[PDB]
Amino acid sequence: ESFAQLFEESLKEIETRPGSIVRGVVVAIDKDVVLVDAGLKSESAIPAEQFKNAQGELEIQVGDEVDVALDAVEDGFGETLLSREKAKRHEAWITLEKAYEDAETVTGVINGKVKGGFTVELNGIRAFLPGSLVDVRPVRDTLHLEGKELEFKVIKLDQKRNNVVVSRRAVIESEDPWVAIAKRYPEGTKLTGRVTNLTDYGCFVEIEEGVEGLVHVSEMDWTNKNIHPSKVVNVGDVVEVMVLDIDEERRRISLGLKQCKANPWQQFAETHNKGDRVEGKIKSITDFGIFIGLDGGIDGLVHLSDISWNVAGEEAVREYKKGDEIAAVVLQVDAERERISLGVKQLAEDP
Amino acid sequence: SLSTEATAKIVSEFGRDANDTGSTEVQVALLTAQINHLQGHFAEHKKDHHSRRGLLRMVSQRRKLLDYLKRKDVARYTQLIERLGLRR
Amino acid sequence: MLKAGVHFGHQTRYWNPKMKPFIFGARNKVHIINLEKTVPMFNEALAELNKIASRKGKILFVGTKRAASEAVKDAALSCDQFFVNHRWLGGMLTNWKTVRQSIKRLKDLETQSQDGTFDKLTKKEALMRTRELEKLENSLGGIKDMGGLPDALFVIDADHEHIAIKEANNLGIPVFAIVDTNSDPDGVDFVIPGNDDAIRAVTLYLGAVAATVREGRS
RNA sequence: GCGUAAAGCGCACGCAGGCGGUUUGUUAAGUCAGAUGUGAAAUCCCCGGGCUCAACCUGGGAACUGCAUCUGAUACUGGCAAGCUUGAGUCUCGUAGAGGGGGGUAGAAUUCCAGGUGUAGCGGUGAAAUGCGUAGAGAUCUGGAGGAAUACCGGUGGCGAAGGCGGCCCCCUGGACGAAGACUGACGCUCAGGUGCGAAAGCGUGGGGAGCAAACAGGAUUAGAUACCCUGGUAGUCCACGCCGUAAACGAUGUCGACUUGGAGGUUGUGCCCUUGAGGCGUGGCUUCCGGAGCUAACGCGUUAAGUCGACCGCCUGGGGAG
RNA sequence: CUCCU
Repeated sequence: ESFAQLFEESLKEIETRPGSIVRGVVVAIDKDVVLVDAGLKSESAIPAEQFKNAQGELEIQVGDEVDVALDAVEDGFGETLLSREKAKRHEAWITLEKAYEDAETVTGVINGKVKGGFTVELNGIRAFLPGSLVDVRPVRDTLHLEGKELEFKVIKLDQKRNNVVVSRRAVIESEDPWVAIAKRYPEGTKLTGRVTNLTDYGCFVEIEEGVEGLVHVSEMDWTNKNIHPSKVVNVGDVVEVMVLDIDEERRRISLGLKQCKANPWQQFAETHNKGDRVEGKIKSITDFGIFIGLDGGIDGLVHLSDISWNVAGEEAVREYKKGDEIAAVVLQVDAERERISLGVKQLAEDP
Repeated sequence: SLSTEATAKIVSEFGRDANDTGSTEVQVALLTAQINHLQGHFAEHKKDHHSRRGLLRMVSQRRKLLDYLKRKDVARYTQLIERLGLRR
Repeated sequence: MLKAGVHFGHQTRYWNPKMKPFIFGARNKVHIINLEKTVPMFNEALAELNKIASRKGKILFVGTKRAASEAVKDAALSCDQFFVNHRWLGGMLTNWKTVRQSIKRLKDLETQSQDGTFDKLTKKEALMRTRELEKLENSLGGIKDMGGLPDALFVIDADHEHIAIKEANNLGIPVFAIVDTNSDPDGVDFVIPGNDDAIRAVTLYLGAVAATVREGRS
């Protein structure tokens, strides 16, 4: 009657829009899809990756209750935005309590600064803070035992864009984005940003209080063109990214992501690039002037036809080595620019 | 363009009061004061066709109001065209 | 009453304007189906189901929806009724004259492959004739034991299986569907304004229909 | 019948003409009803009769769709009188806008001229040549002159009846829109003839002439090339005053008014509330797209209709000859 | 060439 009308305003009263009221009971689990029912229209297609805690395995069976989020309705069929963000609000509440407490005490362990402030991780999540926040004074946790246990004492938070730098060790001690866009600027300030949508040319990681970043396709990895960003990173995930460029007009901060496994390649050039170190490597495709061993984490094109034996020109590597086989090959040159290591195979015992 | 003191002067001069602003003698008097004002603007400038179309518009508006007033009350029609000064 | 499943209302803005009798625009720009009018229509549907199933008639259950897939098989094999849940073939009812011998291929092929030449020719031939059986099995499995034209069609989404409705309106089958807010209640005889995309709802509506069928068979 | 088949004036104003919101009273002109006179006879039609039947002749009627007069009816239309406010119009506040006319000014660039540095090419093409350059070109710098158009903003954005209107500032000036009231009281819509405005080209008079560019010259291309391409280059493009009065003047859709499911946007006002946050709910105007019924020969149109209707106007009647 | 939902 008005039973139903009253019933409706009752059910309005006993739900809210965000991920606040822990209501969805997990009513089917299957890898790789969780699904709940928080009194909304449909049932969420939950990833498994919003629900495994800190070492990789699941924590919640049938009947268990986490709130999710809302304010977005119907993309065709379905209901939600993920409950993991839910969690962010809880983290915010604890941070507020510390600010509110006047302080927040947990554990903060910060080994190093991607962009000038040690990284602090609380429970599952890891956050990035400005450089001062990690240490109370000039103590520096580089001399501390690695990934040490303290808490976090807050140094600085940016209040809009979420960057929090927190205080390790020293227990005793106790319009809007675009005018002053010089904070994360200077050349390479690393950031932790969640990606939003990957537009087949891009990835759109954008976190720092109402901005837009791209990390488009050219860097992303250490392969250029065949990459397809959906395969290589994620959807909705907080990553390694830094600015590389901010354009004042046109409002296009052009971030990057290759500032990572670039270092691995450098190590390969070095690590085994000290002089003439020997390597056990597997060939992948012999292209009539070489053999292309490509073991050791993405180091590209290698041994030329000129060595291969103690005969120069007549050899044709398909006749002499193999397809897909691990061999003797030592380094002989790493060229830092133009990304050419040039291994060899004549360094053996025939003469 | 026919400032507010001029319009209040003509409303109070031809109407009943400062509220009877939409009667026929008042509307004819405001259109006539406007036309006789714009004759100085079309004395020079000679080529403002987009404004002269507004002039011809309020000329025909004045003529249809005078045709209504001549049809209803010939007494105030003669008092208005003789008080105001028109008819070729 | 939102009894046990949550069947309150739907999508946002692309409502079919023929369903102006069932709307309440909520604060989140989402429609609320009039739940105090849903229940008389649902009872007017079940009062027909007891009649035509106590006729000893055949109900055909239709819903794919990627989520109401198993609720139709589970909630329809509990009765003595028949279902189509994976893929709706174009012309299973009005071209049933040629769907018939495809059913003969299914029954006449699992007859050969439960005991007969399911190993006697080639491992590749088992990989062909078996794959044929798993292709026809979740395409004709629920309609396999029917052997006739159905007397009713219970559609769970008019907007998703609108060609099954027009299909069984070329011929004289009384269809009835639970419609969404964006669905079209034109071919549907006994319209049920409610939730098409909730697993709770396709448990509730289809479960009460399942009670009216087997409880209705006297 | 008139978006594309033939057919909506290029767009307006506007006299005669046509049409007209709503209430009351009067009139009875239109309108309706009856009656009388008349509407010749023959002919058509009906029911009969006579020629042996029929054709034919003929009795009686009906009809002669009308006109005039008298008597009434007064719902509608019209005439007259008195109103009413919804249609229309006026006033008080603002609001946005490449709306128009006149005047002034700014920066970049192109061209030329004078000077400096400097020397062997420049320019152009699909390739080339004609052309310019050792008389110092092209480039680079400084200065000056003159003309024209206003990058970015620039927005299936804005304004205008249409044509159309883009730097910035001033002066004179038209229209639209909305909120709250007041005022007049049908003053309205359309409009043959008429009058006005009307891109570009062109014509006349007088200026001005950077860049571009018909004609024209030359080089190519080609079988030919009165062309496309290149190098030059005069009318014209610009201004002031007159004329011309046409355009694929196009939404190929006359104007005005009413009604009839939705969605996504743009732009421009405004009201309320927690402006407490770029917030939420409504409300007017103009406009873009997609689609519903309905319509259409289909394509498509689809609340800004090509849907349902009403008022007035223009136009079409096979193709060519022929606008 | 790379600024979307």
